[PDB]
Amino acid sequence: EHPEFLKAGKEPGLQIWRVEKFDLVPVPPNLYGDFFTGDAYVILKTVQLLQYDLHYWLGNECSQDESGAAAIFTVQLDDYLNGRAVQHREVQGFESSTFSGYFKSGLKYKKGGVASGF
Amino acid sequence: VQALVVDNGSGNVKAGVAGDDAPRSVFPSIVGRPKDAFVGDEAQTKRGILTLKYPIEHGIVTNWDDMEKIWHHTFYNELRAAPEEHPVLLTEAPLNPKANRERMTQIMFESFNVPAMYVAIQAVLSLYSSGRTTGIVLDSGDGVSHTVPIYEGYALPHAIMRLDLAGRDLTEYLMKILHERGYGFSTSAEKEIVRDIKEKLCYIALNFDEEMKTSEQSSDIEKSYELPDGNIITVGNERFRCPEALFQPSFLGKEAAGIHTTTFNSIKKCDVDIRKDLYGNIVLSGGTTMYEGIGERLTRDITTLAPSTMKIKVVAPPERKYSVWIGGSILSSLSTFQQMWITKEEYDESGPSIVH
Ligand SMILES: Nc1ncnc2c1ncn2[C@@H]1O[C@H](COP(=O)(O)OP(=O)(O)OP(=O)(O)O)[C@@H](O)[C@H]1O
Ligand SMILES: [Ca+2]
Ligand SMILES: [Ca+2]
Ligand SMILES: [Mg+2]
Repeated sequence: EHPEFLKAGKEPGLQIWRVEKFDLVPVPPNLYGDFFTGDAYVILKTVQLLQYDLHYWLGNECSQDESGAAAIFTVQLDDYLNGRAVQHREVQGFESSTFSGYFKSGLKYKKGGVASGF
Repeated sequence: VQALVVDNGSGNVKAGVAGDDAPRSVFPSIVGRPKDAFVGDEAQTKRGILTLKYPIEHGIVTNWDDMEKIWHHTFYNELRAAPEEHPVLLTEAPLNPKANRERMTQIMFESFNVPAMYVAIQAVLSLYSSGRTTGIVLDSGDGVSHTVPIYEGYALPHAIMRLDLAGRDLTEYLMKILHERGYGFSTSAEKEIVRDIKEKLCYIALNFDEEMKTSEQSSDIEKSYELPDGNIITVGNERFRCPEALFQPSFLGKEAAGIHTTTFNSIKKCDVDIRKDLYGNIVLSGGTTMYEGIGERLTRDITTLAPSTMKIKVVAPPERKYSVWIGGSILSSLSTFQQMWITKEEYDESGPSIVH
């Protein structure tokens, strides 16, 4: 459980969080599709038939605390959804077509990111 | 507020504070008693007057009085942290017996009065530290090796494999084959020297048979090492014959399968629909996976064993020596970790069974 867990998967749509110093922080919706190469993200796609696909996205320059937190948060959100979510690891530049398909404008990357929690 | 992270290794305890990128305390898992006790390095400096025991054998606690001395040493001598004022994350070996988990929980809550604690499987912490929820972890430490398949965050118990062969066997095998050159390392202190020689000079051959031949044709295989007394020792094909035992345990008199075969067998135990994700995510963990050449060699050998349609990827993280500890440090730092730990109040009113 967690404030952002409470919000997760309630309506069809796309929810994107960024790992920020060992926490799961919602990404400003105006930035959806633009991923900081130095950061890691958790993405929940909800479809109404509710089916859940969880993706964790790892930037090429993200730190071990961020990629590790992203993987753990993914497990924990899956558990919160009673394990019904399918988990997907997404590596910068090698993302699944499904993941790229979530973004009308395609995937784009930006230099930098939030600092490591280490 | 700030949790402590303790990885209970057969060879070394790794301890530190949640949020650090590495354990700030690493010491041998040794207890020495006269002819009051001493732990870690202090015990090695007092060999003559102490009897040295290893309370963790092959990853399992077997001497609980000595293990309590190790934990006391961790909190009071290394960390200088009050255990009764910090939550504690402790690691355990894959397939740790129920009774051991319950006993460790009892000792933490009733001898050390920890306010909260959590027990995590070492291999799972390593997979997390690699940024993955699915994969197979090959964790080779000092006293035990395990292959642990993990799917969407959770190990698959029915497919875990234990392999007694690990780093201490390799140190002892190097002690043995060095007699071919005339060296007689046998004492406890000499074994520590040989361990260091192993770590500095050994490597894993891509093809063992070919390496034996190329090494025979010149002296380039030979490399030196300065002993503490100042004399120089030279080591040739022992450099890669020693870790070769990981792949051919017969070198040690053991009938066991090598690490390549064991990983393969562990993947086969999992249903065919998730094997691709394990083959593609073979994650190395622990000090005995630090040999140069291991990923390339393991990739070749598992590719030979596995169906030709599978994509073999062996991942060798540069920090993998402490990835178990790093995984525990990340996990116990998350905003969601508060809800995961067992409190002393919960324990006091439920019992050591609450750990499950
Ligand atoms: N660079 C290296 N090359 C080869 N072996 C190494 C290297 N560094 C450490 N080791 C060996 O790895 C072992 C210690 O690694 P670890 O800390 O993983 O063991 P443990 O985790 O304490 O043992 P277990 O995990 O089996 O209880 C020792 O045998 C040590 O000599
Ligand atoms: Ca970052
Ligand atoms: Ca699931
Ligand atoms: Mg270990």
